[PDB]
Amino acid sequence: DPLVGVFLWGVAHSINELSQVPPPVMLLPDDFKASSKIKVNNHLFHRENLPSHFKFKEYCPQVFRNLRDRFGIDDQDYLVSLTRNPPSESERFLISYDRTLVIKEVSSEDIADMHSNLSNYHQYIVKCHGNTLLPQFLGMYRVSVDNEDSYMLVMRNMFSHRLPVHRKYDLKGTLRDMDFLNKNQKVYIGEEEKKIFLEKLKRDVEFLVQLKIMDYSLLLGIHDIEVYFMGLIDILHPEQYAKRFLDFIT
Amino acid sequence: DPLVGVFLWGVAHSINELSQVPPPVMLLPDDFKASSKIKVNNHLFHRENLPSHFKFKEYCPQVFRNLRDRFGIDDQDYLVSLTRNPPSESEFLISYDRTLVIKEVSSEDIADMHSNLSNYHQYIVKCHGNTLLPQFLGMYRVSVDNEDSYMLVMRNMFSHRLPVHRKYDLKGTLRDMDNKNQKVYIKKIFLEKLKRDVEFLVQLKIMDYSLLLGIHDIEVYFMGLIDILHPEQYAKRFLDFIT
Repeated sequence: DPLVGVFLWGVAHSINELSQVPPPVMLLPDDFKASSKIKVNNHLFHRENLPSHFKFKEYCPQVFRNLRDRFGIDDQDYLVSLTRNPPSESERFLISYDRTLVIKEVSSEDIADMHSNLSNYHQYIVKCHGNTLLPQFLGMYRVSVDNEDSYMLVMRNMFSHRLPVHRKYDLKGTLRDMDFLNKNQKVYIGEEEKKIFLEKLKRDVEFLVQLKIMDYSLLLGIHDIEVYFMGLIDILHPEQYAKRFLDFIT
Repeated sequence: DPLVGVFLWGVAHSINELSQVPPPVMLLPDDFKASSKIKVNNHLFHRENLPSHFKFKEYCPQVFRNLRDRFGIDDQDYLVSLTRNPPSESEFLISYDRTLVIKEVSSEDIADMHSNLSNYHQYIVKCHGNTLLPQFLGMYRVSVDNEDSYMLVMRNMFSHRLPVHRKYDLKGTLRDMDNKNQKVYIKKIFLEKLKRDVEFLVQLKIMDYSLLLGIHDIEVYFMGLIDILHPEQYAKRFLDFIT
C-alpha cells in the first residue's frame, strides 16, 4: 500500500528534519499556522515502493512536537516505534508494530476542527500535564497519492501493547453501553486509585464542555488473568447529556 | 548562502534517498532520460538556514549513482565531503575536503551533458572509469527564489594534500604559449589514457579541449584532459603538442 508507505516515509523525513530544529519555549500564533509540505516527483526513479508522485504535510510541526514532549514521548522512539517496521491494519485504525500507538485515518474537516480545538488543546496539556483520559495527539499528517488526499492522526493507544483485551465496551449512556445493563458492570477497583481516575474524568469532560464538543463516548477495556483500560474516545445541548456521562460511568 | 546551501540539502537528501533504492544490474537507456525532483514549501516553519520556497532536481540518479561507484567514490564519502562542511569557492566552489569540485553550468551546458552521458558512460565502463577526463559524479539543478541554477559536481583533478605551485593551460594561468622549458621526463602509461580518451572525445566530433597541468614544490605534476566541452584536425595538434 502506497499511502501507508508514503505515510511512514513522511513520518521519518519530517521527524528527522524536525530534530535538526531547536524547540521554542513558547508557542507563538504563527506556529499554529505553521506547516510542512513536500512534493516528490520521480521520472524513471525509485518506484520500488512509494509512488512516482506523491505529497506530504505535517500540521503545526512545532505544535504537535511540543505536545510529544508534553506527552513524555521522545521522538527517536516515536520514529523507531513508527517506522522501524510496518503497522497492522485495523478498524481506519492502525496499530504500530510496537502496538504502542494508534494511527487513525481522518477527514479534511476533522483536521480543521482539530486545528480549531488545537490552540485550546495544548492549554490543557500544559495545565494538567498530559495525563487526561483524552486522546494524546502527536501526529496529524496528510498523504496525497496520485492526486488523492488522506489525513491521518497519530495518538497513544489506550490499550496495552502487551496485555491483551478480552472485554471492551464503549461507555455512553465490542458491544456498546446498551448491553452493559444485564451483565452488571463492576464499579470497584479501589477507592483511592479510583478517586484519581474519577478526578480526571470530571475535569476532562469539563474541558470538552468549553469547546462545545459534541457527543463523546468512553472506551473501557479489560485484560483478565483483571486489568482495565479506560479513557474517552469519541471526542469528535452538551451540558444536558454531559451529566448523563460522568454519572453513567458512575 | 541560499542556493548553495539549498544545494547540499538535496545532495544529502538524494544520497540519503538513493541509499534505499536497490542498485540495478544493468542501466537502461530510459535511465538516461530519468530525473527526480523535489518541491519543498513550508508556511511560517524555519528560516534560519534554508529558504522557504526552494526546489531541487537530481538528474539521472542511477547513472551518476553508477558513475560514482565506478570512479571509486562511496555515496557517503561523496556525501560527507560535499555537504558536511561549507564549501569554499575558487576561480566551482572547491569542497571543504579539496577532494571534490562543483562547477556551475548553463541549462544549455546541461543539454549537451545529456547527450554526453550516453556514450560517455559506456566508454567509462570499457576503460574501467579511469581516463584523463573529468569525473562527472553528479548533476543537479537547485532552483531557489524562482531562479533555476545548474550545478555539476566533479572530482578535483588536483590533490587535497599536494598543493600546486604551477599550472599550465595547454591547447595548441599560463596557457600553451608560455618558454620556461617544461619538464617532460618521468610515460607510456599516461599516454595510454590520453591517446584513447581523445580518440573517444573526438568520436563525439567534440571541439576544442585543453589539458590541465599541475605542479608541486616540495616531482609532482597533476594533469589531465579538461575542456572536454573538425575533430581529427586540431586533435593531432594536441596529443602531439602535449607530447
